[PDB]
This record gives sequence, C-alpha cells and structure tokens, in this order.
Amino acid sequence: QVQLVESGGGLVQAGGSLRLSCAASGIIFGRNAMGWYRQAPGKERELVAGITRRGSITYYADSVKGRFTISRDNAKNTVYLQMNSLKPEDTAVYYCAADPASPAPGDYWGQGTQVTVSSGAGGSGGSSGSDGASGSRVTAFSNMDDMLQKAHLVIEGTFIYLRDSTEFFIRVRDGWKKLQLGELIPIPADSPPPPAL
Amino acid sequence: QVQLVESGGGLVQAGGSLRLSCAASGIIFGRNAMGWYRQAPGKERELVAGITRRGSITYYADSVKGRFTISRDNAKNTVYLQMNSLKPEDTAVYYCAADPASPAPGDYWGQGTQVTVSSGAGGSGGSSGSDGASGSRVTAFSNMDDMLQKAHLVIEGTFIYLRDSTEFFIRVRDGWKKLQLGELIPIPADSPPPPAL
Amino acid sequence: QVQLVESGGGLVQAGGSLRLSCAASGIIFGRNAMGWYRQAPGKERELVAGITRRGSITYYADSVKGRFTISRDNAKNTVYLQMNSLKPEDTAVYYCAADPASPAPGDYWGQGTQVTVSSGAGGSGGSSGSDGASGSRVTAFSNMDDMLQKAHLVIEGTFIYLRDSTEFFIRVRDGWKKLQLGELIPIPADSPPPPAL
Amino acid sequence: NVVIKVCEFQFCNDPFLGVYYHKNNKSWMESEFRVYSSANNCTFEYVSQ
Amino acid sequence: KIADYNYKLPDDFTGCVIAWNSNNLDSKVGGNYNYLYRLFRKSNLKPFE
Repeated sequence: QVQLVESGGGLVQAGGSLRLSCAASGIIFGRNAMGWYRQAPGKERELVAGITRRGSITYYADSVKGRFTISRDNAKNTVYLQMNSLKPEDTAVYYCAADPASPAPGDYWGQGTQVTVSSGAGGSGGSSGSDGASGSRVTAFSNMDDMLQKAHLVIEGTFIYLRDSTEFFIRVRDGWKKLQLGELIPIPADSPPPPAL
Repeated sequence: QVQLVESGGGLVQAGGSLRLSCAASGIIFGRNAMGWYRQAPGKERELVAGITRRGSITYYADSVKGRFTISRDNAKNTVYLQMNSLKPEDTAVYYCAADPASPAPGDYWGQGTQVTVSSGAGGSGGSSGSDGASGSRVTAFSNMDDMLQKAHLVIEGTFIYLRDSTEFFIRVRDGWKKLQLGELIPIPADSPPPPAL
Repeated sequence: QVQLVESGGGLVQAGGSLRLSCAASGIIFGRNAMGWYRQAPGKERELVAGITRRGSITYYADSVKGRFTISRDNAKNTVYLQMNSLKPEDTAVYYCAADPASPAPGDYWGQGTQVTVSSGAGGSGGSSGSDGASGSRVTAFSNMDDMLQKAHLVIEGTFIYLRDSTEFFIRVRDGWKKLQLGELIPIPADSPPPPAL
Repeated sequence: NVVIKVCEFQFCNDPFLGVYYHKNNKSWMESEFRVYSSANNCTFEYVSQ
Repeated sequence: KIADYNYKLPDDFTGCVIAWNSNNLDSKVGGNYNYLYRLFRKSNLKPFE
C-alpha cells in the first residue's frame, strides 16, 4: 500500500515509450495489475490508465489519453508499467500502483518516481517522487545527513535502518553503531518449491 | 501460549529414559513446572504424570502410563522434561508446554518433536535435520527454499529470520544482505543452576 | 516522562551556591520553565522552581528555603540552573524540571544527583522508604553479567535492550549474533543545525 | 455426472464435441479444454465431478 | 479495503475464524491472478467473482 518499490523514470522525450517497474504488497500486487496515478503542481491527482489483466485491451481516461500498456513477464514476478506516446503534458510525479483505491494526500505511497517529458523538470533525487516510504523496524532516515537529527535532541536507544540506502545503525548512548552488512544476494525467479517441508 | 520451541526426542527403545529440552516465552519457560502434551489419537493431549515444585512427590493420573519427572531447580529455573519407563503408547509428536497448557494441532504452538519408542522413522528422518519451531523477530520464514523461491513480495527494509538456517538477514534493494555473527554464546538451558546471582 | 540525564550536585555548606549538570531532555528543555524538582527517600517528588521566559521573573516554592535562580538564553538555547542560599533543609535528590511534570520510576529521570547541605557526608538521608542499594542483575539486562548468564533464561530469538548502554543485543536460534562497535558522538540538549537537515 | 470446473473455456456456434449423443460420448466426466488460447494456469478452489 | 467487499464474517456463517499472534510465515499471498472481481461495474457485482 505504502512502501511501494519502484525503478525507472527520469527524462524521456515525447513519443516513444517509458517502461517503469514496480513491486508492492499483496494488497496492490495481486490486484488487476499496477497502473498510474500522477500529480504535478499544475495537475490534479488523477488515475491515468489501467488494465483488466494482460490483453490487447487496456483503458484510460479522456482527461489524460495514451494507449498505455501494462504487462507482467514470468522471468521476474514484478509488474512492468509502460507508457506509450508521451507528451510534455505528462510531466508529473508518478506512482506505480493498482487502479482501486488511491494514495491519500495525508499519506504517501512508496517513493514514487518522477517522469518528465522533453524537459528536465523532474528526475531530481531528494524531491517528491524520489523521497518517500520504505521499510523499517523502529525508525529510519533517508541518509546519515538526515539521521543527524538524533544528535540534536537527547534521544538514544533507537533501532535505525537507512531505508533509502540500506544501511544498519543503532543510536546508542552518546553515539551510533555503524554496523556491517554482508553481500547482496539478488532476488531470483519465481518457482513453487516451498510447500515441501 | 503460542510459540513453543521443542528439542530432544529421537529414536529410543522402551523403558530407560528420554529427556526433552525446550525454550519458550517467559509465560511458559519460566514456570517451575512444565508437563507433557502430545498429539496422536489414543493418548491425545494427556498429562499423565508429573512431580512437585519441591520435594519428590510424583503423581499420576489413574491410567498408569508412566511416572515422569519435571526437572527443575529453584535457583534460576528452566524446566527439562524427563520421561522414565517409556511405553509403546509414548510415541507421538510432543510439545514442551506448561502443565495447564494445551498445545495441539490446528494452529501449532511450534512444530513439536518426535519421540518414537521404537527404531526407524523419527522427526523427518532420525529427528536430526530440518523443521524450525516458529518466529520470534518481527517476521521469519522457515527454509532457504521458503524464502528464496517466493520472497519477492517482500518490501525493501523488512527484517526477517530463517530460523531453519538461523540466518539473520535484511531485504535490501533487489536482494538480501546477512548480518551473520559478531560473537556466539551457547544455546539456552545450558546450565541455568550455579549463576544464582 | 521517560529519560533525563543528570549529574552535578555534591556536598556544600549552607549558603553559597551550587549548580547541577544536565543533558536536558525535550521533556523539560523546550518548556517555558526549567527549574528544579527535588525529592528525598522520605518524601515524594516536589516542585521547587520555575521561571517566566525573558525577564527577571522567577518563582520558587516553600519546598525549599533557598532562593534559587534560573536564567535562560533565548538564542542558542541553554538553561542556567544555580542554587543559592542553601539551608540544611534543602538536602534532597534533584532533577531538572518545571513545577508541573509527570514523574514516575516508569518515567524515570535516571538516578538524579544528590545534594547535601552542611551534612559533612555523602548519602541519601531523611528517609522513611527504600531505594535499596539499587544494584544490577535483572531479566531485562543491565550488565554484561546478564548478557552471559541470563541469555540462557530467555527464548531462542529476541532483541535485548541494555538500558545502561542503550544497545540492542540479539539472541538467535542455536546461538548469538552480537552487533559491532562504533563511534561515541556526545549528546547536546540542542544545537542550531536542524533546519539545515 | 455434473462437473463444475473454472478455467478458460470456450463454446462457439461450431463446438468441437457439440454433436448429439447418438453415436458420441453418452458419458464424459472430463471438460472440453482441448482448445484454449494457452499460456493460462488452471487453478481452483474446489471442483467436483 | 477487505471489510467492505465480499466475505467479512456474517452471522449466518458456518465456520470459525481463528487468528493468533505468530511472526512465522511471510509472503506467498500475491500468487493470485485467477481470482479477480470488479470495483466499478454496470453489470453488477456478485460476491467473489
């Protein structure tokens, strides 16, 4: 719902296509697919387009057109979101999520992604659609630069994870531990062996 | 209460003795007395013997299916379950739970341990191999295959155990990292009696 | 409310002046007043003094016979707590606070610090109740002794918070995983930098 | 006997089996799933036969 | 998101709902795609389509 995981976006040109990837909770993941919500300071938040599972048939509002295509590969069980025939009017902050429901203005779904078409008005890390939610145990900060904030209040004994840089800290009495994590083990393809125990 | 950890068991012959080890939350583990509960119709959820908190008065249900001993020491106590003069009817999957407690299948307060009062079979091959109990930490899976094959609905930042590998790992960007070990201390219920501080 | 770090105090003769040291918590730091609380093991926490921000207006209670002075810096905020004209009757355990607060041992402000006036000795007299000899040795670990001895009296898998180092330690299935050492970065009450983060 | 099964099935104006049981079938407890567009995954909650 | 659709736990339900506190077992919920039902409909919505 919140803490959606996305890749892609940045600066693209009008025409062509842009393919975004997303993975999410069962609440989002298991529904029709993942489509698009977008907003910009000059554009009201709206549901752009969606799908009723893979087929030739996809749908979009007349408020914002585009024969957008949504698909799922089997090679990696994620959702690919492809926007076709982009125009500068498409520069917006995007969120890659299923069509039912909608992010609240009093909530923030995942990090988001910024997409800008033939400009460069987006794709600026640290701003909205590149600043949002991800996982934690007790608290998390986006960077060390952010975590610092606990050195500016009497506050200790915090289980800290840097949700946006995948780093592991404890805020301890007068200090922070700077803890080692080992090697990255890449996520493999779906295969059914688990009810084999 | 859910969350029992069982150990011991294995392949024993009739008579003699067999001691079971356990660990559990303080609502169970810290009790001066724990008893025997098992599943396998014919002797189903029966507590047939036990022993006092102090003294050596050993009691039994008029079914006479043995007279067992609850090993306890009122000096930083944990309980070990000692069975004496095992009968063929004492073959079951066992839980190590407090005397009024009733662990049973349908929700599984842990996975138990197998006591076979004969040769062969055992807890999924001689009672030495896989099969965990339950989680503790905020989420856990079982086996390597449990995770590796379908842990792709796992959102970045999630802190997860594999308590069938003892693995401590964190979901990071498109994979996992391990914490592994910084120091190793032996398994609980080692020698609770002399550190009577 | 929970956590306040106190030091300073000591043995003085009636008269003079005395200052406390404190890494002042937002509980009290940000208040319009931060003055004193005092208690004695014969009598529960009482108001001592508070202050109106900006100006020479202070108030003190008849809980003390002193004429204690509070001053504040309203830019690069810090509070100056200085006792003045201490009388024998002012012997007490002191904490930093405003007149109102929600003290409790569950809302611990640590141990505070003892101030003795013309006693000619250290200690905490004027008693009716107990506070024992504090000590250590507790299920919710307060020592390294506990980390080794009592690690054996808990379930396999738990995060253990050490309130005397504010560190987390991890008991795991079939062992232990200690977290790595790091940096000692001292705690200020506050510092100008947060809006630049 | 009544077979209630859910997967991607087809029926059209030219059925492939939809010929009166004079000389065909007179029993078949299997569904028609010889013709499907494929790449589907038949899964069920419950079926009966 | 699920209280408002399909199955809740009605008074005329033949069954028990058992839930307990365990941190054992995660994932494998998102494997459904052969189970979908409508939000917006003009043709009605029958429970659990």
